[PDB]
Amino acid sequence: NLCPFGEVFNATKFPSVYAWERKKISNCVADYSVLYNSTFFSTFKCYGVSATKLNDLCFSNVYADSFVVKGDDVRQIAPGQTGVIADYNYKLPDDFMGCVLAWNTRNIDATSTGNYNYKYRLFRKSKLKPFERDISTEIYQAGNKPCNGVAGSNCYSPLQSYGFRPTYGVGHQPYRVVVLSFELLNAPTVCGP
Amino acid sequence: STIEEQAKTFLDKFNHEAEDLFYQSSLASWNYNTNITEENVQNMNNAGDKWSAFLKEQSTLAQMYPLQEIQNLTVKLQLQALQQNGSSVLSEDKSKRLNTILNTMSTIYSTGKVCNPDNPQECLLLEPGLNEIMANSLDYNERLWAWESWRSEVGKQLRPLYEEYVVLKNEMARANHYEDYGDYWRGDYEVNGVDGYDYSRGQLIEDVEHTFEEIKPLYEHLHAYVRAKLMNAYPSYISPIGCLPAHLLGDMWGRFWTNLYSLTVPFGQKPNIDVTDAMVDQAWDAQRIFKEAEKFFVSVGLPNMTQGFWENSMLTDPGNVQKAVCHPTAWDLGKGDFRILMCTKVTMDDFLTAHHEMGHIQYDMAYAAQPFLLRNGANEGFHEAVGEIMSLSAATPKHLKSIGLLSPDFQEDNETEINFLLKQALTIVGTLPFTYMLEKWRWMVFKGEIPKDQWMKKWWEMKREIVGVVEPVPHDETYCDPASLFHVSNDYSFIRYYTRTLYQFQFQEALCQAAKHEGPLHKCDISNSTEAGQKLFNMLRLGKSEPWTLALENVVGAKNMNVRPLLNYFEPLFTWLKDQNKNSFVGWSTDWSPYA
Ligand SMILES: *[C@@H]1O[C@H](CO)[C@@H](O[C@@H]2O[C@H](CO)[C@@H](O[C@@H]3O[C@H](CO)[C@@H](O)[C@H](O)[C@@H]3O)[C@H](O)[C@H]2NC(C)=O)[C@H](O)[C@H]1NC(C)=O
Ligand SMILES: *[C@@H]1O[C@H](CO)[C@@H](O[C@@H]2O[C@H](CO)[C@@H](O[C@@H]3O[C@H](CO)[C@@H](O)[C@H](O)[C@@H]3O)[C@H](O)[C@H]2NC(C)=O)[C@H](O)[C@H]1NC(C)=O
Ligand SMILES: *[C@@H]1O[C@H](CO)[C@@H](O[C@@H]2O[C@H](CO)[C@@H](O)[C@H](O)[C@H]2NC(C)=O)[C@H](O)[C@H]1NC(C)=O
Ligand SMILES: *[C@@H]1O[C@H](CO)[C@@H](O[C@@H]2O[C@H](CO)[C@@H](O)[C@H](O)[C@H]2NC(C)=O)[C@H](O)[C@H]1NC(C)=O
Ligand SMILES: *[C@@H]1O[C@H](CO)[C@@H](O[C@@H]2O[C@H](CO)[C@@H](O)[C@H](O)[C@H]2NC(C)=O)[C@H](O)[C@H]1NC(C)=O
Ligand SMILES: *[C@@H]1O[C@H](CO)[C@@H](O)[C@H](O)[C@H]1NC(C)=O
Ligand SMILES: [Cl-]
Ligand SMILES: [Zn+2]
Repeated sequence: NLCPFGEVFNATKFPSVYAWERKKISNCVADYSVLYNSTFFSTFKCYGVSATKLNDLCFSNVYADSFVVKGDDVRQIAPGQTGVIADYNYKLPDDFMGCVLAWNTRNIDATSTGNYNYKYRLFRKSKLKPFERDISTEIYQAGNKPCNGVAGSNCYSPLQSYGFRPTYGVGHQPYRVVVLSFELLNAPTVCGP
Repeated sequence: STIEEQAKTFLDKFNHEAEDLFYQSSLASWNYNTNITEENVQNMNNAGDKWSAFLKEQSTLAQMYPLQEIQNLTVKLQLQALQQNGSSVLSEDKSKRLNTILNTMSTIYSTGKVCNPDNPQECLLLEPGLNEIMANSLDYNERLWAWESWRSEVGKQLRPLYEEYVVLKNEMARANHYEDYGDYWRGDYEVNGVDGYDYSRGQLIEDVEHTFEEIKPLYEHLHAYVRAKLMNAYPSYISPIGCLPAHLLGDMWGRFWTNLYSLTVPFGQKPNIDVTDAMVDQAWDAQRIFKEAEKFFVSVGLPNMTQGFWENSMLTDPGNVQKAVCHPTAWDLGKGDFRILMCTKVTMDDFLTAHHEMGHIQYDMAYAAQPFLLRNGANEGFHEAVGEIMSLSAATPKHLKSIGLLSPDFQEDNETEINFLLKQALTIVGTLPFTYMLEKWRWMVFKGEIPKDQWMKKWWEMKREIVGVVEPVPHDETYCDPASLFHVSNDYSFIRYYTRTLYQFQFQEALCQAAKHEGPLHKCDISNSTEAGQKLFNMLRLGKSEPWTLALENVVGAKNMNVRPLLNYFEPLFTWLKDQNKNSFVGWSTDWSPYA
């Protein structure tokens, strides 16, 4: 039985980077001739292991995380970054073993009036631990003011939304990003003969 | 959280909230300037009003953080610009009245038509009617009509509106802690806080004059040379010792003396380096002109033009199907969108104009990494200095033959170099006393030094004294000839064109110096010099973050503007000009008038 990689990549809608999603993959054969035999990607940079001998490798379970980020911020899906996304939306561990994938989606994630669905967190007290996730919409306190559940002076709503217009530059263009994390354990799944 | 930390997170929220509104407001202004429809002109003002309403709201929210508490130099500058009370410091009705008179001055200037007394059925406006006369006509009476009609018709309508424009704008400046409106404009050059790099609003008046005092000798010789030539084209109309009549100066206002080249050409027997015939006869199109432009910047170490620039820029006249504005512009919509709007014609002038506006884009593409409030030139005169450096390097005959528009067998005599420098002098140095005298008068009017009973009387005292130009017909206070120029009637500061002329030659000399250029400075092509490119790039990326004096040092190595690069550029012409005035009078008597 095959691993459903297409279910995380070829999916219809993708989540916002602040509220990204994960998908755990267990016992199944893994055909990676779909990814390396493809010039369709705009990044494809691996960490911890090569891009080809992953066919003959086995892990306890593989974690596929996916979201959408502007073209410029794809720079931050790498171990040890300190941008807005890496700190408040999706942080990777320094001991990350896996690959990062990304492909331009201006045709389907950018509209004439601007696709404001895709959002990112701009304000958050303390960074994110690796693989942490925060869907909080609490009114962020920037000054010494109580916010009383209201936003305004020294109280800023933390989430900001991309305004994906199809005429933006490559940097400010939507890029669907899927990150494949590899879990190792002394317990007894994802090989590929 | 400290006062500085709250202001920083406020700037963080502001930048990401201003980026999206500026793009929507700039796209709507692009939808009108490329497609004149009533649906897009309302789409323009709604996005433009939302942008201004967002600003005046955020202007007060920036005042929430007192500037005196900030020690971070970047956040301090940004908060300063946002807190500019500006027009909001006026009362409701006075501000609304001010906006009304600013549009009417723009309206009667853009819609003012003069009618021919000979043929009253033919009535012309400035473009193309009056400008074509003042540029091409040789009839003294015809040029006198076109010059005077625009000042006695449009300029007279502008006179009461400009009197009220001064007092209302003075109410804005003083309420914003300024001496006058001329002090407000001089604040663009102000640097306040950085040790060793400070520069005051009074410093501008001092330095521009100190450099202008050293500019007089070259201009005095160019004046005497042009004057003697004009005596031949208008015999018994010009005194060999008096000033030049204002209507014989090439255009409607005498801003540039380019059109006098057909009269003042030193060696007319020489073939001109104008390759306009080569561009038309080679079936070049607007694409070839701008793709050749991009090739220039890349071969110096600068990035390409974005694909959004390629598909979305308007590079041709939109035809009979689409009515649009055709003023050559370079658009920086933000969010990594850069475009150029230009109804390009296949002529040499557009090949150099394509390099000017594309220089703006390269400047825009560089400082896009700065925060939103600092994505701008170091001062108002920095961007146009960049656009003209491309026009300078691309105009050299060596660059023309390296592109394929000039034949390899073009021999560069000391005559064809004097023809070119005289060609460059009529448009560059000729506008410097004009630009200075104009802003000098505006600074004094805003200062209240020229009472309304002698506005025009003092205006022409400086015209004859500073620039060396006399009115052909006597003008009283009913006229408003200053407001007969676009920048004066449309609230544009004008000293930036003087300062850009001094900035541009400091840049070009230092960049050609970095390119190991050896011959005359005017003979320098910067192409293939990746070394000089990164030198200039060190300044383009700074934007408005660094003080303009500091950013100027990173390219030229100087703290203040300098005239010597301008003097050295025109050194072959200045010595030859000294010769051509050996039996001619340099200087002018301010008292001679072409009337009684
Ligand atoms: C998302 O959907 C696309 C298209 O439905 C999938 O790409 C397809 O992948 C298959 C298998 O890799 C390709 O089939 C053929 O495989 C044989 C194996 O021997 C190979 O020799 C052929 O050259 C060919 O690659 C198919 O051509 C390919 N189609 C396209 C349009 O790329 C993709 O696998 C899906 N996403 C994921 C993550 O699986
Ligand atoms: C005023 O405050 C700003 C806050 O934005 C200061 O600028 C920021 O300074 C930090 C500290 O060096 C920079 O962080 C660095 O980011 C790079 C990104 O690649 C990262 O690799 C480094 O490890 C480090 O974390 C940050 O980039 C910088 N941001 C900007 C826009 O300049 C600034 O220094 C303060 N100035 C003064 C005079 O206090
Ligand atoms: C010029 O502007 C108009 C609107 O000001 C653009 O929109 C056209 O007109 C109506 C507006 O709702 C639409 O139904 C049409 O389909 C639009 N297109 C055309 C071709 O009429 C118009 O697109 C603009 N033209 C260009 C070339 O950008
Ligand atoms: C700048 O853009 C030009 C595009 O004209 C690049 O030229 C490339 O060269 C080959 C030969 O024509 C083309 O097949 C490529 O597709 C061109 N690239 C592009 C993006 O069109 C040139 O390489 C670019 N250089 C830099 C430094 O950006
Ligand atoms: C910079 O050096 C390059 C080196 O090739 C020159 O490029 C060639 O020169 C002529 C015109 O001078 C063109 O017709 C050729 O097609 C160019 N080659 C290519 C591959 O495009 C270039 O001219 C030099 N530029 C200068 C000296 O300004
Ligand atoms: C702007 O004007 C208000 C009053 O209208 C004043 O309190 C405030 O200090 C001014 N701010 C600046 C920066 O001039
Ligand atoms: Cl005048
Ligand atoms: Zn320009």
